[PDB]
Amino acid sequence: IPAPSKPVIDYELKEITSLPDWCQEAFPSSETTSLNPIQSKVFHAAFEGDSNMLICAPTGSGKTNIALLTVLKALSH
Amino acid sequence: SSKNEWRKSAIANTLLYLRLKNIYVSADDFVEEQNVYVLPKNLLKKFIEISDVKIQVAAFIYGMSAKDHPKVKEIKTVVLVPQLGHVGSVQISNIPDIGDLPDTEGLELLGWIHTQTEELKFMAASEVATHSKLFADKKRDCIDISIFSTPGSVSLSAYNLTDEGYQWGEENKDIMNVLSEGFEPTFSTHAQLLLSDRITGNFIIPSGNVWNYTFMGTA
Amino acid sequence: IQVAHSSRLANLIDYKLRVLTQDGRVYIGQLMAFDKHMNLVLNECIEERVPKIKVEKRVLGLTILRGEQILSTVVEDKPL
Amino acid sequence: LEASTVPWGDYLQLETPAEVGRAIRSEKYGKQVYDLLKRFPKMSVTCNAQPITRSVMRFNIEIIADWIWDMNVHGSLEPFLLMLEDTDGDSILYYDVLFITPDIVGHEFTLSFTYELKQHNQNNLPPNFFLTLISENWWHSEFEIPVSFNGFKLP
Amino acid sequence: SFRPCPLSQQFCGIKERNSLKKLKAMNDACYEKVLESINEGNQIIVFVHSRKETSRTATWLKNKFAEENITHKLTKNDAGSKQILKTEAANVLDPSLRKLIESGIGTHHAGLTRSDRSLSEDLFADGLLQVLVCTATLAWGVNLPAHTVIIKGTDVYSPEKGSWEQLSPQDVLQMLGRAGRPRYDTFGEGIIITDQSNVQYYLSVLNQQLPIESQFVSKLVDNLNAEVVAGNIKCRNDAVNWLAYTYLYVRMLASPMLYKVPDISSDGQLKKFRESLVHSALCILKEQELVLYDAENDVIEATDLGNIASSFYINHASMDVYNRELDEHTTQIDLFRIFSMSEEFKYVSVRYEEKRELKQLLEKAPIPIREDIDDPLAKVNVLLQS
Amino acid sequence: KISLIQIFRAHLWQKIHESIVFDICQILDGELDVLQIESVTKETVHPRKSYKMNSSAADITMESVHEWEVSKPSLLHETNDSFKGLITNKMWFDVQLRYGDYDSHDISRYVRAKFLDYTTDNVSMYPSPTGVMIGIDLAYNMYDAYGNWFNGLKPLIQNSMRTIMKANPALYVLRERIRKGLQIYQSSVQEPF
RNA sequence: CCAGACCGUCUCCUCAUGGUCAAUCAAGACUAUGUAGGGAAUUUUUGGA
Repeated sequence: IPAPSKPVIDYELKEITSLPDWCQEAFPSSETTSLNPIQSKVFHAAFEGDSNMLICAPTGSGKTNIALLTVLKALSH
Repeated sequence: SSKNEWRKSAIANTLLYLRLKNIYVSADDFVEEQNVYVLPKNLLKKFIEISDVKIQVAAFIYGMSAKDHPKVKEIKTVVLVPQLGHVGSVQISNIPDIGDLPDTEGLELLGWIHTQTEELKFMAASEVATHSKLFADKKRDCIDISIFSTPGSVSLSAYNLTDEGYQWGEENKDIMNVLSEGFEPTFSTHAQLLLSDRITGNFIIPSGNVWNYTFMGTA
Repeated sequence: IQVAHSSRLANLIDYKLRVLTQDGRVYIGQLMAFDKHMNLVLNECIEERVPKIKVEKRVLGLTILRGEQILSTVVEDKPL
Repeated sequence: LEASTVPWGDYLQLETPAEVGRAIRSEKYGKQVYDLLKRFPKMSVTCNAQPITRSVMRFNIEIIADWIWDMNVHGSLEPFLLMLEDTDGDSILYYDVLFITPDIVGHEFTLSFTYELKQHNQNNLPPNFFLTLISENWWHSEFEIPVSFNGFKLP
Repeated sequence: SFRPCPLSQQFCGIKERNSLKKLKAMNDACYEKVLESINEGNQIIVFVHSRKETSRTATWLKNKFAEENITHKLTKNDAGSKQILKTEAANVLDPSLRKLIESGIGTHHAGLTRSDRSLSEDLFADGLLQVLVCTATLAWGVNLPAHTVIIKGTDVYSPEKGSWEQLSPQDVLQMLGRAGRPRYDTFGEGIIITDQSNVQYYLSVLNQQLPIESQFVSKLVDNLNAEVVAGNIKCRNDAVNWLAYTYLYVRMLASPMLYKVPDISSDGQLKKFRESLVHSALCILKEQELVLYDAENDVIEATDLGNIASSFYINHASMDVYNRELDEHTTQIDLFRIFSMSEEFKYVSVRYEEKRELKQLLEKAPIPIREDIDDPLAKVNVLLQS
Repeated sequence: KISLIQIFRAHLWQKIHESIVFDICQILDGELDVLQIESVTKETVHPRKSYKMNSSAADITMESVHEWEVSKPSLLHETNDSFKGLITNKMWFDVQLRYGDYDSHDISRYVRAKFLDYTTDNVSMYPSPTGVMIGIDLAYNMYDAYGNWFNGLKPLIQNSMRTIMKANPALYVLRERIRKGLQIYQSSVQEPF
């Protein structure tokens, strides 16, 4: 079976400099300086709404990062 | 097979509570003329539990005469002692010095108790000799409780001893199978023993808490 | 610079240590011995001067240092 | 210690450090051993029972603690699980976990409790129950004593 | 499609039936795959069913490549590499797996030393190990991806059933997850060596079709007991309410007929089914003296046993076992047996490579054994003693 | 020679010997207390001990509960014994295999000889001086035992021998092998099932 | 799993405390106890910046 399809781009790859002052050390080794395809939709959501959330995503694709973001958001209050 | 024999015995030892579901004795005629012993169902059970299927385990037993009948002997205190046991025989220490402890307001030396696996109507050479050694010039009229034990039921064979046995014991300690033969049934007069649940009793043990010196040969 | 999470003076014995004195002359040397006053016997003493800008050098001693005028001992690089 | 074939409590009993050293087959470290033996739990326990009425039975326990404390080895406190059990050691009558703190170790510390009896037991009563203090951490502490019932006639 | 390294799925599809030929065929296939890979500079993982299988597989691999070409796996000149190998070969690598390591096609499994296992893990990470034969530990635990991932076989043995089941979708997916490295490489090679008949089933699974179906039926009772202990289920209504929030309820709502449900018309929002479930729970619990319960009156309260269970996270079955097997006259020998019987050791089993050691033990064991070497309980007891 | 090799492949002789020993031990276990037996110790012998025909040693040593009053050296089959000769706490046994052959196929005599020798010879590391030499003849399937005896032992031994020859699995294996070599068979039924 | 907040999870040096050794006619190295002290004002850690 061939390699699965590459994702359709209807979004902005969210960068690290868009964050506040303290959150800029969430990505200390900012290699890309732009989040992966998955987090670009989840980033705003993570920041905006204090609601119950669910990420059905591939294995090894920014789960940790997402968690970190969530933690940061929590700490913000 | 020094390694197989012990392990198996140990394994068996789980099924020792089962040997007091059925308990019976050849009911001797009850006679007030001589002193009669009243043993309890718990102490005996405990003893059985402690004991081995093959090897002879044997403690001292103590108590005193109650005020209902001075002729009746109530076994209150079992006294478990230092001992090295074999199959059909056992090496035992001196008469216990137990004045120091409380609840011993003149508890008299009633005698001793032991296990075995051969249904006799008399005391064997390894037993009689031991008895003699224990009570040579100390107490002539003390009794013995030989408990026959086998899977299913135990049996309480109580015995007494005359003045002739002591002498024999004194002369004929180690070996002596022909002299035993000569002695034979005489003299082991069937003393009077009862088993009750209307009284109960307790255990004295050594300070080390290691009464059985089977594998502690040096100590 | 490599130096681990070391606990005490006993666990850091036989290491190349920078040593600093009261007036401001910087040293380097392998710490041989211990004492009550930290009279630390240096294996090879290269003393350095800074005038009252830039650091100089010397090489006279392989010394028994005295405790009174020492400020604080810094590790440079492990041996072997 | 393992190889000498001796009851453990004997060592505890021994008083002099020299003596201790002698008894270990090693004159060196004897003092250390002695120091650590006083740093092992040792309870000079006593207990006087007494009947309140026919059914209920009070038990005045006197629990002394002879050992010397150490925050490293012992820890925060010393839990000692008290079991009142029958003459045989067949069934438990009453139990309680007690915490020996650093403040207790040495004082004449009393402990009181009550126990209702069975019917048969009430009718005809035993020679003595067994009160048993055992350490949840320390090995071979397991101090057990005879709670006397000699001529204890109920009202 | 949003994955960093896209997963190239692949099936072998074995036609053979008899196990002696079939196995051989599988091995051949694996070899072929490996050959295809290693020529491209591909670091590769080969999953298997069992622990004992792995070593044998490795051995087989070693005997196959040496005939054709030893050179392609050890290609480098090895002045420093050799030294490195020497350093990290003969330190504490006990299981006769050191040879495999030396060869350069090693293995990691539950039953390899903590140090040894760590070394194995890092002998890939440092950048040396070509082939890696593996049990299903690595997929569950460790993040370390490895370009090519082959899954050898379908039939895993689960002590749950006591029978050789197919590879469960949830595990397979996990296994597939580790593949081409998201950081370094571009894409991933995912292969399943399997029986052709079950491929049709596997394909669907691979497409992520079989959903998260609830297995709360087994773990319900214990949970309920715990809740009771905590002190908020006072009636069956309360229990039902509690269950409402759980995923099982949701699952039932979605598709009831398979999960023991009678009908949708009478129940509606499982206002009977839930009750029934509760009742079922509370009979068994009652029997194990874990909670108090009456059928008509309906009043709940937590017992001491229940509390104990809650505290120590003891399974209900285990608790039940404890209840009967512990007795007034139970002795030192029996305690060990009882412990062994604990249901948390139902998945434990004696093995052949364990056996010599066991034999050695059970002669000189202090606490005796009523059971014997072939029984797992006995083994457990001896382990405890050790 | 070839035939013999075929028969006795996979260390057959040794296996047989050990099997016999095991059987004996089992028998002893089954009746320990009846013969006043404390422990029946299996010697951890050198693999060779069975096919050493120069030396010997004990296989199954034996320990008394109390004391055994053993008889004079004598044959396994004998009604007339007296247990008032010598005493011991420790006894032993020796299972001796030998491939008999027409001249030297008398087993009893052989047993008598070897017992007489290996007692007196210093190299045979027997623990005690009183024991028995049970001698099996593989090549004729004849046992006989020679040595000392305590009351109730001899009959038991005889019984064991009777059972052993019927049952012992290594001996049965040997027999089977022999049959194969020869292509003797037992009839069963001639027509095909 | 089980003890934890009313509570000192952990010490660099000298002396004493008792047990040892290595020893010469009355003196040193080692485990351990904190029950001792550390402005013995000057040879150091409590004042020549």
